[PDB]
Amino acid sequence: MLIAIEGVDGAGKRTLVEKLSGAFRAAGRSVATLAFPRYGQSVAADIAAEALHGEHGDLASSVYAMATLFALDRAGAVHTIQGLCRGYDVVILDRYVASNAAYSAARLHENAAGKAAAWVQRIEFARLGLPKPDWQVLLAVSAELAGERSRGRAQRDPGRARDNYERDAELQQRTGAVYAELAAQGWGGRWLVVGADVDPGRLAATLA
Amino acid sequence: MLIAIEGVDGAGKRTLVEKLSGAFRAAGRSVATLAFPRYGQSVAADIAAEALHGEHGDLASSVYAMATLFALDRAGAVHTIQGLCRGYDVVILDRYVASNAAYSAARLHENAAGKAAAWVQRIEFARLGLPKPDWQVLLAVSAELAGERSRGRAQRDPGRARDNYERDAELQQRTGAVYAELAAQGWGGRWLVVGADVDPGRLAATLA
Ligand SMILES: Nc1ncnc2c1ncn2[C@@H]1O[C@H](COP(=O)(O)OP(=O)(O)OP(=O)(O)O)[C@@H](O)[C@H]1O
Ligand SMILES: Nc1ncnc2c1ncn2[C@@H]1O[C@H](COP(=O)(O)OP(=O)(O)OP(=O)(O)O)[C@@H](O)[C@H]1O
Ligand SMILES: Cc1cn([C@H]2C[C@H](O)[C@@H](COP(=O)(O)O)O2)c(=O)[nH]c1=O
Ligand SMILES: Cc1cn([C@H]2C[C@H](O)[C@@H](COP(=O)(O)O)O2)c(=O)[nH]c1=O
Repeated sequence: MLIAIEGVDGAGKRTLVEKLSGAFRAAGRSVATLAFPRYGQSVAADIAAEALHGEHGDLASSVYAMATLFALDRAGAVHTIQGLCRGYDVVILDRYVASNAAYSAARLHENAAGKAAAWVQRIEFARLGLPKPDWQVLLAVSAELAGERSRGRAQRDPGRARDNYERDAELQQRTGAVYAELAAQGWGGRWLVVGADVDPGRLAATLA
Repeated sequence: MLIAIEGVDGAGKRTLVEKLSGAFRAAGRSVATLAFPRYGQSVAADIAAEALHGEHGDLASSVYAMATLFALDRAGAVHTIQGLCRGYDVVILDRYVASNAAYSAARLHENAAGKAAAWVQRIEFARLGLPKPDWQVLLAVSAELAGERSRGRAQRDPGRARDNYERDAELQQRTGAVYAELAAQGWGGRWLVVGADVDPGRLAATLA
Protein backbone atom coordinates (compact mmCIF):
# COMPACT_ATOMS: atom_id res chain seq x y z
CA MET A 1 0.00 0.00 0.00
CA LEU A 2 1.18 3.50 -0.93
CA ILE A 3 0.16 6.40 1.31
CA ALA A 4 1.03 10.04 0.68
CA ILE A 5 0.93 12.66 3.42
CA GLU A 6 0.00 16.05 1.96
CA GLY A 7 -0.41 19.55 3.32
CA VAL A 8 1.03 23.05 3.24
CA ASP A 9 4.47 23.75 4.62
CA GLY A 10 4.39 23.88 8.40
CA ALA A 11 1.32 21.64 8.58
CA GLY A 12 3.11 18.99 10.65
CA LYS A 13 3.58 16.34 7.96
CA ARG A 14 6.92 14.92 9.12
CA THR A 15 5.55 14.44 12.62
CA LEU A 16 2.49 12.63 11.27
CA VAL A 17 4.69 10.32 9.21
CA GLU A 18 6.67 9.43 12.32
CA LYS A 19 3.58 8.77 14.45
CA LEU A 20 1.87 6.85 11.67
CA SER A 21 4.96 4.70 11.09
CA GLY A 22 4.95 3.74 14.76
CA ALA A 23 1.25 2.91 14.64
CA PHE A 24 1.68 0.65 11.60
CA ARG A 25 4.70 -1.11 13.11
CA ALA A 26 2.71 -1.59 16.33
CA ALA A 27 0.11 -3.37 14.20
CA GLY A 28 2.81 -5.67 12.86
CA ARG A 29 3.29 -4.05 9.45
CA SER A 30 6.67 -3.35 7.88
CA VAL A 31 7.03 0.34 7.03
CA ALA A 32 9.24 2.35 4.68
CA THR A 33 9.19 6.14 4.30
CA LEU A 34 10.32 8.39 1.44
CA ALA A 35 10.27 12.20 1.31
CA PHE A 36 9.95 14.55 -1.65
CA PRO A 37 11.75 16.58 -2.77
CA ARG A 38 14.67 14.13 -2.63
CA TYR A 39 17.27 16.78 -1.74
CA GLY A 40 20.88 15.78 -2.31
CA GLN A 41 19.86 12.70 -4.25
CA SER A 42 18.14 14.58 -7.08
CA VAL A 43 19.75 17.51 -8.91
CA ALA A 44 16.30 18.62 -10.07
CA ALA A 45 15.14 18.79 -6.44
CA ASP A 46 18.20 20.78 -5.35
CA ILE A 47 17.99 23.24 -8.24
CA ALA A 48 14.30 23.75 -7.46
CA ALA A 49 15.00 24.49 -3.80
CA GLU A 50 17.87 26.81 -4.72
CA ALA A 51 15.60 28.63 -7.16
CA LEU A 52 13.12 29.16 -4.32
CA HIS A 53 15.91 30.80 -2.33
CA GLY A 54 16.95 33.37 -4.92
CA GLU A 55 19.26 31.42 -7.23
CA HIS A 56 19.18 30.44 -10.90
CA GLY A 57 17.89 33.68 -12.42
CA ASP A 58 14.28 33.64 -13.59
CA LEU A 59 13.66 29.94 -12.97
CA ALA A 60 11.28 30.30 -10.00
CA SER A 61 9.22 32.89 -11.88
CA SER A 62 7.82 30.09 -14.05
CA VAL A 63 5.07 28.05 -12.39
CA TYR A 64 5.40 25.17 -14.85
CA ALA A 65 9.20 25.18 -14.71
CA MET A 66 9.10 24.63 -10.93
CA ALA A 67 6.42 21.95 -11.25
CA THR A 68 8.53 20.23 -13.91
CA LEU A 69 11.59 20.07 -11.64
CA PHE A 70 9.59 18.46 -8.83
CA ALA A 71 8.06 16.04 -11.34
CA LEU A 72 11.49 15.12 -12.74
CA ASP A 73 12.69 14.41 -9.21
CA ARG A 74 9.77 12.02 -8.69
CA ALA A 75 10.29 10.46 -12.13
CA GLY A 76 13.78 9.52 -10.99
CA ALA A 77 12.32 7.80 -7.94
CA VAL A 78 9.91 5.49 -9.76
CA HIS A 79 12.27 2.52 -9.35
CA THR A 80 12.67 3.34 -5.65
CA ILE A 81 8.92 3.54 -5.05
CA GLN A 82 8.17 0.28 -6.87
CA GLY A 83 10.95 -1.40 -4.90
CA LEU A 84 9.67 -0.13 -1.56
CA CYS A 85 6.12 -1.28 -2.32
CA ARG A 86 7.47 -4.74 -3.12
CA GLY A 87 9.54 -4.88 0.05
CA TYR A 88 7.28 -3.38 2.73
CA ASP A 89 3.63 -3.68 3.77
CA VAL A 90 3.24 0.09 3.93
CA VAL A 91 5.14 2.84 2.13
CA ILE A 92 4.59 6.39 3.40
CA LEU A 93 5.55 9.43 1.33
CA ASP A 94 6.08 12.87 2.87
CA ARG A 95 4.65 14.88 -0.05
CA TYR A 96 3.86 13.42 -3.46
CA VAL A 97 2.22 14.35 -6.78
CA ALA A 98 -0.66 16.27 -5.18
CA SER A 99 1.85 18.78 -3.75
CA ASN A 100 2.56 19.89 -7.31
CA ALA A 101 -1.14 20.21 -8.15
CA ALA A 102 -1.90 22.23 -5.02
CA TYR A 103 0.99 24.69 -5.26
CA SER A 104 0.82 25.03 -9.05
CA ALA A 105 -2.92 25.75 -9.09
CA ALA A 106 -2.51 28.18 -6.18
CA ARG A 107 0.29 30.14 -7.85
CA LEU A 108 -1.99 30.54 -10.88
CA HIS A 109 -5.08 31.38 -8.82
CA GLU A 110 -6.82 28.29 -10.25
CA ASN A 111 -8.89 25.67 -8.41
CA ALA A 112 -8.56 21.87 -8.36
CA ALA A 113 -10.66 21.56 -11.54
CA GLY A 114 -8.23 23.87 -13.32
CA LYS A 115 -5.53 23.57 -16.00
CA ALA A 116 -2.52 23.15 -13.73
CA ALA A 117 -4.03 20.26 -11.75
CA ALA A 118 -4.92 18.48 -14.99
CA TRP A 119 -1.43 19.10 -16.42
CA VAL A 120 0.12 17.52 -13.33
CA GLN A 121 -2.18 14.52 -13.79
CA ARG A 122 -1.15 14.06 -17.43
CA ILE A 123 2.56 14.56 -16.83
CA GLU A 124 3.23 12.76 -13.55
CA PHE A 125 0.77 9.87 -13.41
CA ALA A 126 0.26 9.18 -17.11
CA ARG A 127 3.43 10.27 -18.90
CA LEU A 128 6.08 9.74 -16.22
CA GLY A 129 4.39 6.65 -14.82
CA LEU A 130 4.26 7.60 -11.14
CA PRO A 131 1.86 5.23 -9.36
CA LYS A 132 -1.32 6.70 -7.94
CA PRO A 133 -1.39 6.36 -4.14
CA ASP A 134 -3.89 4.12 -2.39
CA TRP A 135 -4.44 6.95 0.08
CA GLN A 136 -3.68 10.66 0.21
CA VAL A 137 -3.93 12.14 3.70
CA LEU A 138 -4.45 15.87 3.87
CA LEU A 139 -3.18 17.23 7.16
CA ALA A 140 -5.35 20.35 7.25
CA VAL A 141 -4.26 23.28 9.42
CA SER A 142 -5.06 26.98 9.63
CA ALA A 143 -2.88 29.05 7.31
CA GLU A 144 -1.89 31.21 10.28
CA LEU A 145 -0.61 28.34 12.42
CA ALA A 146 1.23 26.70 9.51
CA GLY A 147 2.90 30.00 8.71
CA GLU A 148 3.90 30.54 12.34
CA ARG A 149 5.64 27.16 12.25
CA SER A 150 7.52 27.89 9.01
CA ARG A 151 8.71 31.20 10.46
CA GLY A 152 9.69 29.69 13.80
CA ARG A 153 11.70 27.00 12.04
CA ALA A 154 13.69 29.67 10.18
CA GLN A 155 14.39 31.56 13.41
CA ARG A 156 15.93 28.44 14.96
CA ASP A 157 17.79 26.92 11.99
CA PRO A 158 20.18 29.08 9.88
CA GLY A 159 20.23 26.45 7.15
CA ARG A 160 16.45 26.68 7.00
CA ALA A 161 15.51 30.15 5.76
CA ARG A 162 11.98 30.17 4.33
CA ASP A 163 11.59 29.65 0.58
CA ASN A 164 9.79 32.01 -1.82
CA TYR A 165 6.46 30.21 -1.42
CA GLU A 166 6.63 30.32 2.39
CA ARG A 167 7.20 34.08 2.21
CA ASP A 168 3.90 34.43 0.32
CA ALA A 169 1.12 34.21 2.93
CA GLU A 170 -1.70 34.50 0.39
CA LEU A 171 -0.18 31.73 -1.75
CA GLN A 172 -0.11 29.47 1.31
CA GLN A 173 -3.76 30.30 1.96
CA ARG A 174 -4.78 29.48 -1.62
CA THR A 175 -2.74 26.27 -1.55
CA GLY A 176 -4.60 25.09 1.52
CA ALA A 177 -7.87 25.78 -0.27
CA VAL A 178 -6.83 23.88 -3.39
CA TYR A 179 -5.82 20.93 -1.19
CA ALA A 180 -9.31 20.83 0.33
CA GLU A 181 -10.79 20.78 -3.17
CA LEU A 182 -8.43 18.03 -4.33
CA ALA A 183 -9.45 15.89 -1.34
CA ALA A 184 -13.18 16.43 -1.91
CA GLN A 185 -12.65 15.56 -5.58
CA GLY A 186 -10.70 12.40 -4.83
CA TRP A 187 -7.93 13.69 -7.11
CA GLY A 188 -5.51 10.88 -7.95
CA GLY A 189 -7.22 8.45 -5.57
CA ARG A 190 -9.11 8.49 -2.30
CA TRP A 191 -8.25 11.02 0.37
CA LEU A 192 -8.74 11.46 4.10
CA VAL A 193 -8.68 14.88 5.73
CA VAL A 194 -7.32 14.99 9.27
CA GLY A 195 -6.07 17.46 11.86
CA ALA A 196 -2.97 17.61 14.05
CA ASP A 197 -4.98 15.96 16.83
CA VAL A 198 -5.72 12.81 14.79
CA ASP A 199 -5.10 9.50 16.59
CA PRO A 200 -2.22 7.56 14.96
CA GLY A 201 -3.66 4.23 16.04
CA ARG A 202 -7.07 4.86 14.48
CA LEU A 203 -5.67 6.59 11.39
CA ALA A 204 -3.41 3.59 10.78
CA ALA A 205 -6.37 1.25 11.24
CA THR A 206 -8.32 3.24 8.65
CA LEU A 207 -5.44 3.13 6.16
CA ALA A 208 -4.63 -0.54 6.78
CA MET B 1 38.84 12.98 -28.32
CA LEU B 2 35.54 14.83 -27.83
CA ILE B 3 34.45 17.30 -30.51
CA ALA B 4 31.31 19.42 -30.35
CA ILE B 5 29.76 21.00 -33.44
CA GLU B 6 28.06 24.28 -32.53
CA GLY B 7 26.06 26.88 -34.40
CA VAL B 8 22.62 28.43 -34.73
CA ASP B 9 19.70 26.41 -36.00
CA GLY B 10 19.89 26.02 -39.76
CA ALA B 11 23.67 26.47 -39.79
CA GLY B 12 24.27 23.05 -41.36
CA LYS B 13 25.57 21.21 -38.31
CA ARG B 14 24.15 17.75 -39.06
CA THR B 15 25.68 17.84 -42.52
CA LEU B 16 29.08 18.80 -41.11
CA VAL B 17 28.91 15.93 -38.62
CA GLU B 18 28.25 13.51 -41.46
CA LYS B 19 31.07 14.83 -43.65
CA LEU B 20 33.47 15.00 -40.72
CA SER B 21 32.63 11.44 -39.67
CA GLY B 22 33.49 10.23 -43.16
CA ALA B 23 36.77 12.16 -43.13
CA PHE B 24 37.81 10.66 -39.79
CA ARG B 25 36.88 7.14 -40.86
CA ALA B 26 38.84 7.68 -44.08
CA ALA B 27 41.84 8.47 -41.87
CA GLY B 28 41.34 5.16 -40.08
CA ARG B 29 39.71 6.49 -36.91
CA SER B 30 36.66 4.92 -35.26
CA VAL B 31 33.85 7.45 -34.93
CA ALA B 32 30.74 7.75 -32.76
CA THR B 33 28.18 10.56 -32.92
CA LEU B 34 25.66 11.82 -30.36
CA ALA B 35 23.11 14.62 -30.77
CA PHE B 36 21.58 16.95 -28.19
CA PRO B 37 18.82 17.35 -27.28
CA ARG B 38 18.35 13.59 -26.90
CA TYR B 39 14.71 13.61 -28.01
CA GLY B 40 12.70 10.52 -27.11
CA GLN B 41 15.43 9.27 -24.81
CA SER B 42 15.26 12.19 -22.38
CA VAL B 43 11.99 13.46 -20.89
CA ALA B 44 13.70 16.77 -20.10
CA ALA B 45 14.64 17.16 -23.77
CA ASP B 46 11.11 16.37 -24.96
CA ILE B 47 9.44 18.70 -22.46
CA ALA B 48 11.83 21.46 -23.51
CA ALA B 49 11.02 21.00 -27.20
CA GLU B 50 7.29 20.86 -26.45
CA ALA B 51 7.59 24.05 -24.43
CA LEU B 52 9.20 25.72 -27.45
CA HIS B 53 6.16 24.72 -29.49
CA GLY B 54 3.51 26.24 -27.24
CA GLU B 55 3.01 23.59 -24.55
CA HIS B 56 3.53 23.46 -20.79
CA GLY B 57 2.19 26.88 -19.82
CA ASP B 58 4.79 29.47 -18.86
CA LEU B 59 7.79 27.13 -18.98
CA ALA B 60 9.46 28.59 -22.10
CA SER B 61 9.11 32.12 -20.72
CA SER B 62 11.91 31.35 -18.26
CA VAL B 63 15.40 31.51 -19.77
CA TYR B 64 16.97 29.56 -16.90
CA ALA B 65 14.19 26.97 -16.83
CA MET B 66 14.85 26.11 -20.49
CA ALA B 67 18.61 26.05 -19.95
CA THR B 68 18.08 23.74 -16.96
CA LEU B 69 16.08 21.23 -19.01
CA PHE B 70 18.80 21.04 -21.67
CA ALA B 71 21.41 20.68 -18.94
CA LEU B 72 19.45 17.89 -17.23
CA ASP B 73 19.25 16.07 -20.55
CA ARG B 74 23.04 16.24 -20.89
CA ALA B 75 23.53 15.26 -17.24
CA GLY B 76 21.66 12.05 -18.04
CA ALA B 77 24.08 11.37 -20.89
CA VAL B 78 27.30 11.60 -18.90
CA HIS B 79 27.62 7.80 -18.75
CA THR B 80 26.98 7.59 -22.50
CA ILE B 81 29.62 10.20 -23.33
CA GLN B 82 32.27 8.61 -21.11
CA GLY B 83 31.49 5.24 -22.67
CA LEU B 84 31.75 6.55 -26.22
CA CYS B 85 35.09 8.23 -25.51
CA ARG B 86 36.41 4.94 -24.15
CA GLY B 87 35.16 2.98 -27.15
CA TYR B 88 35.95 5.22 -30.14
CA ASP B 89 38.88 7.33 -31.32
CA VAL B 90 36.63 10.29 -32.03
CA VAL B 91 33.26 11.24 -30.54
CA ILE B 92 31.33 13.99 -32.33
CA LEU B 93 28.45 15.83 -30.66
CA ASP B 94 25.81 17.73 -32.64
CA ARG B 95 25.33 20.56 -30.12
CA TYR B 96 26.71 20.53 -26.59
CA VAL B 97 27.09 22.78 -23.53
CA ALA B 98 27.99 25.89 -25.54
CA SER B 99 24.53 25.80 -27.18
CA ASN B 100 23.06 26.62 -23.77
CA ALA B 101 25.50 29.47 -23.19
CA ALA B 102 24.87 31.01 -26.62
CA TYR B 103 21.06 30.85 -26.56
CA SER B 104 20.75 31.75 -22.88
CA ALA B 105 22.99 34.81 -23.14
CA ALA B 106 21.21 35.87 -26.34
CA ARG B 107 17.73 35.62 -24.81
CA LEU B 108 18.96 37.89 -22.01
CA HIS B 109 20.77 40.30 -24.33
CA GLU B 110 24.06 39.45 -22.57
CA ASN B 111 27.46 38.71 -24.14
CA ALA B 112 29.81 35.74 -23.63
CA ALA B 113 31.37 37.39 -20.56
CA GLY B 114 27.92 37.66 -18.99
CA LYS B 115 26.01 35.99 -16.15
CA ALA B 116 24.21 33.32 -18.17
CA ALA B 117 27.39 31.99 -19.80
CA ALA B 118 29.07 31.76 -16.39
CA TRP B 119 26.01 30.05 -14.88
CA VAL B 120 26.11 27.42 -17.62
CA GLN B 121 29.81 26.88 -16.87
CA ARG B 122 29.17 26.37 -13.15
CA ILE B 123 26.14 24.12 -13.61
CA GLU B 124 27.05 21.91 -16.56
CA PHE B 125 30.83 21.47 -16.43
CA ALA B 126 31.46 21.84 -12.69
CA ARG B 127 28.30 20.74 -10.90
CA LEU B 128 26.87 18.17 -13.33
CA GLY B 129 30.28 16.89 -14.37
CA LEU B 130 29.94 17.15 -18.15
CA PRO B 131 33.40 16.81 -19.70
CA LYS B 132 34.82 19.83 -21.49
CA PRO B 133 35.30 19.09 -25.20
CA ASP B 134 38.76 18.93 -26.76
CA TRP B 135 37.38 20.99 -29.63
CA GLN B 136 34.31 23.14 -30.25
CA VAL B 137 33.69 23.87 -33.91
CA LEU B 138 31.55 26.89 -34.64
CA LEU B 139 29.87 26.55 -38.01
CA ALA B 140 29.35 30.25 -38.66
CA VAL B 141 26.69 31.32 -41.16
CA SER B 142 24.78 34.50 -41.94
CA ALA B 143 21.64 34.84 -39.82
CA GLU B 144 19.62 35.31 -43.00
CA LEU B 145 20.75 32.06 -44.64
CA ALA B 146 20.36 30.05 -41.44
CA GLY B 147 16.84 31.41 -41.02
CA GLU B 148 15.95 30.60 -44.63
CA ARG B 149 16.96 26.99 -43.95
CA SER B 150 14.91 26.71 -40.76
CA ARG B 151 11.87 28.08 -42.59
CA GLY B 152 12.37 25.85 -45.62
CA ARG B 153 12.62 22.80 -43.39
CA ALA B 154 9.24 23.64 -41.82
CA GLN B 155 7.63 24.07 -45.24
CA ARG B 156 8.71 20.56 -46.25
CA ASP B 157 8.21 18.62 -42.99
CA PRO B 158 4.88 18.85 -41.08
CA GLY B 159 6.47 17.31 -38.01
CA ARG B 160 9.08 20.06 -38.10
CA ALA B 161 7.34 23.38 -37.42
CA ARG B 162 9.83 25.99 -36.20
CA ASP B 163 10.26 26.41 -32.45
CA ASN B 164 9.84 29.67 -30.51
CA TYR B 165 13.53 30.58 -30.83
CA GLU B 166 13.54 30.00 -34.60
CA ARG B 167 10.56 32.36 -34.93
CA ASP B 168 12.64 35.11 -33.29
CA ALA B 169 14.97 36.46 -36.00
CA GLU B 170 16.69 38.95 -33.69
CA LEU B 171 17.34 36.23 -31.10
CA GLN B 172 18.99 34.11 -33.79
CA GLN B 173 21.14 37.09 -34.75
CA ARG B 174 22.25 37.70 -31.16
CA THR B 175 22.94 33.99 -30.66
CA GLY B 176 25.27 33.97 -33.63
CA ALA B 177 27.09 36.95 -32.15
CA VAL B 178 27.45 35.31 -28.73
CA TYR B 179 28.83 32.18 -30.43
CA ALA B 180 31.54 34.26 -32.11
CA GLU B 181 32.46 35.73 -28.73
CA LEU B 182 32.54 32.31 -27.06
CA ALA B 183 34.90 31.03 -29.77
CA ALA B 184 37.23 34.04 -29.49
CA GLN B 185 37.23 33.57 -25.71
CA GLY B 186 37.99 29.86 -25.90
CA TRP B 187 34.96 29.24 -23.67
CA GLY B 188 35.05 25.68 -22.31
CA GLY B 189 38.08 24.76 -24.41
CA ARG B 190 39.62 25.60 -27.76
CA TRP B 191 37.42 26.47 -30.71
CA LEU B 192 37.70 26.59 -34.48
CA VAL B 193 35.42 28.78 -36.57
CA VAL B 194 34.55 27.44 -40.01
CA GLY B 195 32.10 28.00 -42.85
CA ALA B 196 29.85 25.70 -44.87
CA ASP B 197 32.60 25.48 -47.50
CA VAL B 198 35.16 24.00 -45.07
CA ASP B 199 37.05 20.94 -46.34
CA PRO B 200 36.17 17.82 -44.30
CA GLY B 201 39.54 16.25 -44.97
CA ARG B 202 41.52 19.23 -43.71
CA LEU B 203 39.15 19.97 -40.83
CA ALA B 204 39.50 16.35 -39.67
CA ALA B 205 43.28 16.62 -39.96
CA THR B 206 43.21 19.74 -37.79
CA LEU B 207 41.04 18.06 -35.16
CA ALA B 208 42.97 14.77 -35.20
N1 LIG C 1 15.41 9.05 -0.68
C1 LIG C 1 15.22 7.86 -0.13
N2 LIG C 1 14.46 7.77 1.03
C2 LIG C 1 14.25 6.59 1.62
N3 LIG C 1 14.72 5.39 1.21
C3 LIG C 1 15.49 5.51 0.02
C4 LIG C 1 15.79 6.65 -0.68
N4 LIG C 1 16.58 6.39 -1.79
C5 LIG C 1 16.73 5.10 -1.72
N5 LIG C 1 16.09 4.50 -0.62
C6 LIG C 1 16.02 3.10 -0.16
O1 LIG C 1 17.39 2.68 0.18
C7 LIG C 1 17.66 1.42 -0.49
C8 LIG C 1 18.27 1.80 -1.78
O2 LIG C 1 19.14 2.28 -2.52
P1 LIG C 1 20.25 2.23 -3.44
O3 LIG C 1 20.08 3.66 -3.37
O4 LIG C 1 21.27 1.52 -2.65
O5 LIG C 1 19.38 1.40 -4.45
P2 LIG C 1 19.66 0.75 -5.96
O6 LIG C 1 20.85 0.12 -5.50
O7 LIG C 1 19.67 1.99 -6.71
O8 LIG C 1 18.30 -0.05 -5.74
P3 LIG C 1 16.77 0.20 -6.18
O9 LIG C 1 16.64 0.25 -7.66
O10 LIG C 1 16.02 -0.96 -5.63
O11 LIG C 1 16.41 1.45 -5.48
C9 LIG C 1 16.46 0.83 -1.12
O12 LIG C 1 15.98 -0.34 -0.49
C10 LIG C 1 15.48 2.04 -1.18
O13 LIG C 1 14.18 1.62 -0.86
N1 LIG D 1 21.37 9.14 -28.07
C1 LIG D 1 22.34 8.34 -28.46
N2 LIG D 1 23.03 8.63 -29.63
C2 LIG D 1 24.02 7.83 -30.06
N3 LIG D 1 24.46 6.71 -29.46
C3 LIG D 1 23.75 6.44 -28.26
C4 LIG D 1 22.72 7.16 -27.71
N4 LIG D 1 22.26 6.59 -26.53
C5 LIG D 1 23.02 5.55 -26.41
N5 LIG D 1 23.96 5.40 -27.45
C6 LIG D 1 24.99 4.37 -27.71
O1 LIG D 1 24.29 3.09 -27.90
C7 LIG D 1 24.91 2.09 -27.05
C8 LIG D 1 24.14 2.14 -25.80
O2 LIG D 1 23.13 1.99 -25.09
P1 LIG D 1 22.30 1.34 -24.10
O3 LIG D 1 21.45 2.47 -24.39
O4 LIG D 1 22.08 0.02 -24.73
O5 LIG D 1 23.44 1.48 -23.04
P2 LIG D 1 23.60 1.03 -21.44
O6 LIG D 1 23.17 -0.30 -21.74
O7 LIG D 1 22.70 2.02 -20.87
O8 LIG D 1 25.15 1.34 -21.62
P3 LIG D 1 26.07 2.62 -21.31
O9 LIG D 1 26.04 2.96 -19.85
O10 LIG D 1 27.44 2.22 -21.72
O11 LIG D 1 25.52 3.67 -22.20
C9 LIG D 1 26.15 2.57 -26.42
O12 LIG D 1 27.33 1.97 -26.89
C10 LIG D 1 26.05 4.12 -26.58
O13 LIG D 1 27.30 4.65 -26.90
C1 LIG E 1 7.30 18.08 -3.51
C2 LIG E 1 6.86 19.45 -3.92
C3 LIG E 1 7.10 20.59 -3.14
N1 LIG E 1 6.67 21.81 -3.58
C4 LIG E 1 6.85 23.07 -2.86
C5 LIG E 1 6.64 23.12 -1.37
C6 LIG E 1 7.60 24.24 -0.96
O1 LIG E 1 7.25 25.69 -1.10
C7 LIG E 1 8.87 23.66 -1.66
C8 LIG E 1 9.78 22.54 -1.08
O2 LIG E 1 9.05 21.58 -0.38
P1 LIG E 1 9.37 21.24 1.13
O3 LIG E 1 9.09 22.62 2.08
O4 LIG E 1 8.39 20.06 1.58
O5 LIG E 1 10.96 20.79 1.28
O6 LIG E 1 8.24 23.39 -2.94
C9 LIG E 1 6.02 21.92 -4.79
O7 LIG E 1 5.61 23.08 -5.22
N2 LIG E 1 5.77 20.83 -5.56
C10 LIG E 1 6.19 19.60 -5.14
O8 LIG E 1 5.95 18.56 -5.92
C1 LIG F 1 21.03 21.56 -27.01
C2 LIG F 1 20.40 22.91 -26.82
C3 LIG F 1 19.49 23.46 -27.73
N1 LIG F 1 18.96 24.68 -27.49
C4 LIG F 1 18.01 25.37 -28.38
C5 LIG F 1 18.21 25.34 -29.87
C6 LIG F 1 16.77 25.44 -30.38
O1 LIG F 1 16.04 26.73 -30.47
C7 LIG F 1 16.19 24.25 -29.53
C8 LIG F 1 16.32 22.75 -29.90
O2 LIG F 1 17.54 22.45 -30.49
P1 LIG F 1 17.63 21.78 -31.92
O3 LIG F 1 16.94 22.83 -33.08
O4 LIG F 1 19.17 21.52 -32.25
O5 LIG F 1 16.77 20.34 -31.92
O6 LIG F 1 16.77 24.67 -28.27
C9 LIG F 1 19.29 25.38 -26.35
O7 LIG F 1 18.78 26.55 -26.12
N2 LIG F 1 20.17 24.87 -25.45
C10 LIG F 1 20.72 23.64 -25.67
O8 LIG F 1 21.56 23.16 -24.77
